[PDB]
Amino acid sequence: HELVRVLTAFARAKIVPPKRFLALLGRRFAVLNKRKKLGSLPSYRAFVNLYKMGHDQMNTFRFLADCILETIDSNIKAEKKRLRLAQLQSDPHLLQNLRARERFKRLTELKPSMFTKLLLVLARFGAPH
Amino acid sequence: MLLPTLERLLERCGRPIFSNVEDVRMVMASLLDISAYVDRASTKVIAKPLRRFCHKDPDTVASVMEAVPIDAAEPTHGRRAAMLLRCLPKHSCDEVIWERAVAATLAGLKSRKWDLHDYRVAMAHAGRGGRHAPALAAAAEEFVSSSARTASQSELPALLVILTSLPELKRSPCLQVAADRIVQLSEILSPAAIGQICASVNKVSFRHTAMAIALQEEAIRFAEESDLFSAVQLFSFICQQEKEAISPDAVKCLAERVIEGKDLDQETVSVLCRALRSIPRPHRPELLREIGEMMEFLGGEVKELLELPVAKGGLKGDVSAGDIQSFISKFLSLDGLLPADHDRPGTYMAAIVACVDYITERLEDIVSDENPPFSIIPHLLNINMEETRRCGQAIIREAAEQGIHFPTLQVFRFLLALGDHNMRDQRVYRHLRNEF
Amino acid sequence: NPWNDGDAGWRGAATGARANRGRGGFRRGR
Repeated sequence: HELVRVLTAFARAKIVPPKRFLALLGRRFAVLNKRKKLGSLPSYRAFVNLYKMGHDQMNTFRFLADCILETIDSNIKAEKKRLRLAQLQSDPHLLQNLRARERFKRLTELKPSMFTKLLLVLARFGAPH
Repeated sequence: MLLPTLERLLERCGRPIFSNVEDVRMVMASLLDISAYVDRASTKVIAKPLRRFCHKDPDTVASVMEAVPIDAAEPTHGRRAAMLLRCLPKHSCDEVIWERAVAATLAGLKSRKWDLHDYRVAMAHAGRGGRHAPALAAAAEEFVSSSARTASQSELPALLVILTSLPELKRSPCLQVAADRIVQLSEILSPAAIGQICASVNKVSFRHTAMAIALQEEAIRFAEESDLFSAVQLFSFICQQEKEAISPDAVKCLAERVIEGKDLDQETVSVLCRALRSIPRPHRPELLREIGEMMEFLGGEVKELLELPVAKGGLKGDVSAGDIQSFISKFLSLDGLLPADHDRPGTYMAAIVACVDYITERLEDIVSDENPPFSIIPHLLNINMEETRRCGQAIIREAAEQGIHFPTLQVFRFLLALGDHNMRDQRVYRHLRNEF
Repeated sequence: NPWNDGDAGWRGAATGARANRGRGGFRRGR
């Protein structure tokens, strides 16, 4: 998270460090993620920062997308296992929209617009569907 | 009578005591002028500080050269043209001074008035960069030729060190001429110089069968007279030769000589590993005993180096991934030499356990490098030992832990290894499935 | 496509399918 804050500070400064520096930062992200898992929202912030400062290396984008997706699927699996354990022991339109938005924000830790723009960026970079 | 005072000043000038640029310039100019009137014993005494200064301040070297021009009409000037080439840094030196030194060296070679030792000291460092004037070697192709038929046993290394200075010299027929002259003096041996000859000629892959037969003919003499460095260089050059030239009985004496070398640099260990790897297959069945006995103490030496601290030449704090990967890869390819059913020489598997536990104690940082030694994974897995496959499993698991993206061919090869050795880890399974 | 990152992959691999789509005679030999 300190490295994420460093990248955000550099993005605010509108100054682009060398490419090898950002590659080293991404490799440190990869190494340090085991001891302390990186959140989905900081991963999104780092993804936006790295994309804005012209970091061509696709490996960091792959790693950040993996970090987002692992958290999303872990949360989904957690809710599904809670439901399975429970079953083993055993305007309305506006309200439904609000409940769906709350559920999506709880699962993905991100607003739907930012998730969709992440998907659009991945599509532009040629990732598989 | 100025030798003690000048040597004391040379020792003292290494530290940054003089705080003036002009003082430094004048001291460098005086040293360059006075290096022409000292013996070879004090040569390094001039070279070591100047080189450091040349490493510290390569820019002032241009002004020093302007103050002290090079003249090829005096023998004493040879050291002047020999030290500076060593003094100038290999990669952090400007182009102008290098080109000027190249022109001065070409003029000195055209003069032919200098001393052969001066030619050695000059060219052995002029061949470090070789960035400009590609005709040098071609011009050198004549400089050696005039001395091709006159170099004695103690003068052949002088010409050969020059002959191996440039890549453009890898196709020089003067190497063949030197081989013919070695044939002329085949029986006449110099144990201190034959090692230098072998160390010079190993760079070029050229093979002259008759000369190698001549060198291995008198291995009885080389059992005592030849030193350890000469022994290892001669053994490498001999095994590198063709199958017809290699004498199976003669190469045994060199191997017996190299036994019990005690303190050996890791570079010569790698050289011995390559030497064992470069033995023709038909000769291996008759020399399994030699490979095994070399194996026995090679394992002990590499284990000692792994335990030895980096300061004394070990790998306790080793960080060069590209170096450890090559060292261990050569070590395990040396294991690949032996037959699968053949029982491994004793106390070698102890060195294997030392290698694997050392490579497992540092796992995150090794993979953290820009080019992690993923290519060492097959080398580990080609060995029929539980520990090797376990270490490969651990390496692939760590790689999964970082979630490093893999090329599809590497994914397929890792899956093939997974199927081949029937590993039962799950995190590796999930990551490999995702990557595929 | 940037996601390829200079990796031809299976389309540029050595597989038998890719090696079976040319008629050179294999005379010179790799």
